[PDB]
Amino acid sequence: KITVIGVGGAGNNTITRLKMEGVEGATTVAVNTDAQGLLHTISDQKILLGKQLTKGLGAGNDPKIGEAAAKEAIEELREVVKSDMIFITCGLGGGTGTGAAPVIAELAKEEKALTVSIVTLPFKAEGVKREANARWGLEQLLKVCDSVIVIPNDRILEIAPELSLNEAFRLADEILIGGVKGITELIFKPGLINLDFADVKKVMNNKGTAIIGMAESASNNSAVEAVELAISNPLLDVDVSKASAALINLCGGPNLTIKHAEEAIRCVAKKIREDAEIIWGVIIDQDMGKLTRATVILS
Amino acid sequence: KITVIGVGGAGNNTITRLKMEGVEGATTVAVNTDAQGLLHTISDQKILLGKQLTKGLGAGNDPKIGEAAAKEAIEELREVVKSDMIFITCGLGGGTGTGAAPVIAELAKEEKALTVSIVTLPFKAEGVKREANARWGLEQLLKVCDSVIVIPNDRILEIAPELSLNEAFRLADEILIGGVKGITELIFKPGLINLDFADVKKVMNNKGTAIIGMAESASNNSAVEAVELAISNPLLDVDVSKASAALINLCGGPNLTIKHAEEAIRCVAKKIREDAEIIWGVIIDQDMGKLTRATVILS
Amino acid sequence: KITVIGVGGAGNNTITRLKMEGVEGATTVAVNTDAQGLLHTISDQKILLGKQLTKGLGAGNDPKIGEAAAKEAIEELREVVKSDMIFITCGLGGGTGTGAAPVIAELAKEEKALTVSIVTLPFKAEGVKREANARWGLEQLLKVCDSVIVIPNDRILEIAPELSLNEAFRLADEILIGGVKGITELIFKPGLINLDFADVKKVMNNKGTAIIGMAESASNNSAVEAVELAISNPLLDVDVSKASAALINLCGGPNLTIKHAEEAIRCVAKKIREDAEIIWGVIIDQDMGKLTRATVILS
Amino acid sequence: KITVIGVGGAGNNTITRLKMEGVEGATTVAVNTDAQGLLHTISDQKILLGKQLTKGLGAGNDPKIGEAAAKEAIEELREVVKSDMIFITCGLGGGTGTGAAPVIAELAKEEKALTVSIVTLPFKAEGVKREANARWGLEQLLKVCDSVIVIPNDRILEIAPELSLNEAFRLADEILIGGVKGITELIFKPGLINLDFADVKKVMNNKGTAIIGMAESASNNSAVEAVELAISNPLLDVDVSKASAALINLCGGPNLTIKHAEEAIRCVAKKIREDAEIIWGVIIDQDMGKLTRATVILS
Ligand SMILES: Nc1nc2c(ncn2[C@@H]2O[C@H](COP(=O)(O)CP(=O)(O)OP(=O)(O)O)[C@@H](O)[C@H]2O)c(=O)[nH]1
Ligand SMILES: Nc1nc2c(ncn2[C@@H]2O[C@H](COP(=O)(O)CP(=O)(O)OP(=O)(O)O)[C@@H](O)[C@H]2O)c(=O)[nH]1
Ligand SMILES: Nc1nc2c(ncn2[C@@H]2O[C@H](COP(=O)(O)CP(=O)(O)OP(=O)(O)O)[C@@H](O)[C@H]2O)c(=O)[nH]1
Ligand SMILES: Nc1nc2c(ncn2[C@@H]2O[C@H](COP(=O)(O)CP(=O)(O)OP(=O)(O)O)[C@@H](O)[C@H]2O)c(=O)[nH]1
Repeated sequence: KITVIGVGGAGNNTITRLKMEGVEGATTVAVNTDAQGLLHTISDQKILLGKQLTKGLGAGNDPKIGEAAAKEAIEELREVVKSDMIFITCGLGGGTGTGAAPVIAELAKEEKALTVSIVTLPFKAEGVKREANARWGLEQLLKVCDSVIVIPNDRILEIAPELSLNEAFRLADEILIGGVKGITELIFKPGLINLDFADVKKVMNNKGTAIIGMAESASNNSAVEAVELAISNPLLDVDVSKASAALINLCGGPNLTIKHAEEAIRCVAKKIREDAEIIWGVIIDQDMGKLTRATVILS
Repeated sequence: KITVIGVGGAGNNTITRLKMEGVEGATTVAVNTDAQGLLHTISDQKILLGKQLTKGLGAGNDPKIGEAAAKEAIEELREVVKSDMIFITCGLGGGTGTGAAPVIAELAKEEKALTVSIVTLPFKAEGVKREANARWGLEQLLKVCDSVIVIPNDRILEIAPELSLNEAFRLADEILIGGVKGITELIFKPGLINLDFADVKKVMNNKGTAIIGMAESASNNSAVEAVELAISNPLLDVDVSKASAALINLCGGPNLTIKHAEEAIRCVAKKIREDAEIIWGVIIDQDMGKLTRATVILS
Repeated sequence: KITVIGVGGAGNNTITRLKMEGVEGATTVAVNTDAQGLLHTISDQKILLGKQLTKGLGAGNDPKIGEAAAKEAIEELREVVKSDMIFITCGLGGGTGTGAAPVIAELAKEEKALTVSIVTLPFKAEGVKREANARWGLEQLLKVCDSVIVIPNDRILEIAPELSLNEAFRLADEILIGGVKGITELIFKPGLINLDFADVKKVMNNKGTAIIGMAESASNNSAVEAVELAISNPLLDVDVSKASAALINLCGGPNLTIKHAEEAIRCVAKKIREDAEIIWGVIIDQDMGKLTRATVILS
Repeated sequence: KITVIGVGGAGNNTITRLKMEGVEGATTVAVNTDAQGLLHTISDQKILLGKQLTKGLGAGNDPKIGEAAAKEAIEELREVVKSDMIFITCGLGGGTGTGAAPVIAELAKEEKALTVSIVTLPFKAEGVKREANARWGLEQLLKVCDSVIVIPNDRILEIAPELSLNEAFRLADEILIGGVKGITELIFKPGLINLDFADVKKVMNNKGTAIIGMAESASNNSAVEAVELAISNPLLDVDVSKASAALINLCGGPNLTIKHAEEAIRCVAKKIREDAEIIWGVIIDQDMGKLTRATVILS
């Protein structure tokens, strides 16, 4: 199954937006000490954290207090990580986000499940105190989870600097929703060279930083342009030379030709390490025109 | 009897293509760990592999996992390879394709059967991961079997760089359907130089690689042109200088002349080793007239 | 008695053609391990050679397999070989050909019977395997059998590229049918110089090859022209400057004169080795008008 | 008595010709190894040769086999040679002709009977075997027989090469007809000189080659012309200057004059050896008129 959980106030916003837009095959869960935030957020399972220590009045800038509030409701928390694929979303540098995420990642690992972590670095102007905590959380998180995706918040101010705040954070959510709606297709309707969950587990096992996302294109070179757009999202870290895995899930129509598929494979292969491990596969449907989607994963 | 067994996703695709086209005298069997592929494939015997290890997910990029999975259900596959002629079709460089090829080819050999392997090399621009294990599978398969046919996908891009997705793989499948039609044609319709399965098991139990496939012609030199077309199929490998077999099966109408038949034999006789062995045969019927087919097998 | 047996596919074809045309005073036997050929052949006494070792599929390019199969079923085969005149016809190169002709010839020889063998050589452009195998078979047959008749198959190519294989192998059948109808004539309708089987046993026992055959003529020099046509028959390029036998059997009508008969004898007596043993004979009837048949058993 | 026995195919043909023509006072016997010829020969006593050595098929161009076969049935053979005058007809150079003929000759000689043998040399263009066999047979026969007659077949070519074989051989039969008719006309009916069997025994006792024949004439010199025709028959041409016998007896009519008889006597003695006895004679009957026959048994 697919379970996406949000730890901290930042994670609750991502869970809220993801649930508002709606996804298929994924279950939304929110974990946060402050009961005030959980009241306004919308999801299915709202597992309140350690009220016996926090009572629901926030954590503050102390990851130790977040960890102490965590690792107390583990008996209740263990039931939610009993799935196949999990997406832990947490804004680092805060309170419960930097403390509950490590213990939840370890708990999900002990349940033998694939983990993907979505973190967001704080604004540079927030302060050295606010950024050191986020760096500490990020460095220790990659030792537990096998895939970490980092979205620097200040990057939003360099790509989309004129929006009504919420939609500025919508770009950060775009990566997560795209990855979830792409993976839920990779574990769905097959065809030709269709992949399954085993390939996903192989491509996302003990690697580190990862890049995921999808795009669309309806030009003459539909597959190539869609892949190029998906692999180069503006708000992601531009570092793909040191990559040792890949996954391509072209979902074009009958108009797609073998030359275009081979060109897409060449374009993904030429931008990463020569000794890469490409696990591709094409799903084909006789309902759409030249438009071709492209789900891409790197690590 | 004639059995065609597919291994891996490529094997399932080839078996589906053969079943849709319709083959006389052949029985289709598909074996692959991924239960999704077997669910969405078309075949008579759908023998699932060792789900006790990797139920319904797939071997990924791990030939050893497929090797272990096949050995789990080795008893179930022993009762299906107990035939006369077997065609193991599997796309090398993958998962179960590279792992269920060795143990099933050996299993078929222990039943005293004539083995023909149809494999497809992966794309050159697809990473060294897909290429090294494909080479390993080819090297181990030529050891366990006596006839191996290789059709690299790159050649397809140099033959049909256009048309829909399935047409390229159908062109890859053309040689196998042509060969299975030729083999099932020798058993029926005895001719003047009538051949039988004993002659077939003279050129397929020796040497390594081989080239098979039929063709058609309707000009004045019908037999000669048909033989020249069948001997030089585009996507097949071009190596006829080092050949030590021939199974020419000129099957034309009464309009065929002795000069044309002798010329057709001499055409293949002059393009192979001087010390080669020819086991030719001819079938004559009054229903095709000028049109003459030509089934050719090398080694 | 007159018995003609055929070993191999070529032997079966010759037996079928001879039965189709019809022969009086002769019996037809077919021996070939390939039960597929026997199922569609036309004859009277069919013996399936090698019922155990071959199983009825075929022999392939293995004369040793044919030899073993012949040795397997000697008991049921010796019964039919007990006669006076036997015609063993075969196509060299095959498993049931060169590997099964010497054994049956030896069985006939150790039965006190006159043995005549007719072999068909393979096409020159069929590799060194067929040529060497045919040479070995001919060498091992001429030692045992007393009179062989060799018609290379390329003679049909370089003489009559007229019709299909079904109507050009009939041109190679002319030798055997002409010999049989013309040997069965000696045992009927005694003439003025009446001959019988005791003379045949003398003329067809020297050694080596023979050019037996018959022809007809209707011109003023009926006997001479018919004899010249019969002795220099096509497909027989073997030089006849050396010979030690003759069975001229002029069977003309009352119009024949002493001068014409003497010229018919002399034309043969001048075209062969100077010292020779002519066993000529003449049959005269008031029904053929001017036509004169020219049966000759020159060896 | 007069018995004519034929050995060999030529002997059987001559016996059939003589029986068809009809001769009074003579008995026809045919002896031949092959029963096929005897089944069609028109004769009274058909005594088969040595079936025990060889069945009734043929001799096989071998004098030894025929001679050995004759010795097998000597007991039955002797039953017929117990007569006064015997005519052994045999075609030399063949099988039983060079076989039973010497043994029947010696049997007749032992039985104290007058022996005359008629042989026919084979055609010159029939190889060295036939001529050598004929020479050996003639040399052997002249030893054990008191008189032989040789009429080579090649001589008929220079006399009447425009007649059918069945009728032109009757031209060679005229010698035996004249011999068997002149002898009968001596023993039967009286004459003025009245020669009997004593003179015949005198003129045919251990001499060798001889010329025997009769002729008719009706000119003014009937007796002179009739004698000259019978003394110079076109078939047998030998130097008569060395002859040592004569049986010139005539059968003229009343018109015959003493001068004509003296001239008929003198003409023979003019062209032969001046020595040796001329046992002449005359028969007179009042029916012939000017027509006068002439029989000569010159030796
Ligand atoms: N990209 C985004 N970052 C966010 C968002 N909301 C908060 N954040 C970031 O996350 C960080 C704050 O983390 P939290 O809200 O989990 C802090 P804490 O657990 O102490 O929250 P309370 O207990 O509710 O006070 C900080 O760097 C923010 O800039 C959002 O909607 N998008
Ligand atoms: N010529 C073709 N090659 C194919 C086709 N499908 C797959 N392949 C090739 O075969 C290889 C993939 O092999 P498989 O599908 O057996 C890999 P695996 O066993 O891991 O499949 P899953 O367990 O379903 O993931 C790869 O090189 C493909 O390019 C096809 O239809 N035609
Ligand atoms: N002149 C002819 N040659 C023939 C004919 N059929 C076969 N052949 C020749 O004979 C040879 C083939 O021999 P066979 O048919 O006996 C082969 P084999 O004994 O292996 O029979 P199978 O087991 O049925 O294959 C080859 O040289 C042919 O060219 C025919 O009808 N005519
Ligand atoms: N003048 C004739 N010569 C004849 C005649 N028939 C045969 N011959 C000659 O006699 C010779 C043949 O002798 P035979 O017929 O006795 C030979 P053989 O005893 O072997 O006869 P078969 O046993 O019947 O084969 C040969 O030279 C012939 O030319 C005939 O009708 N007339």
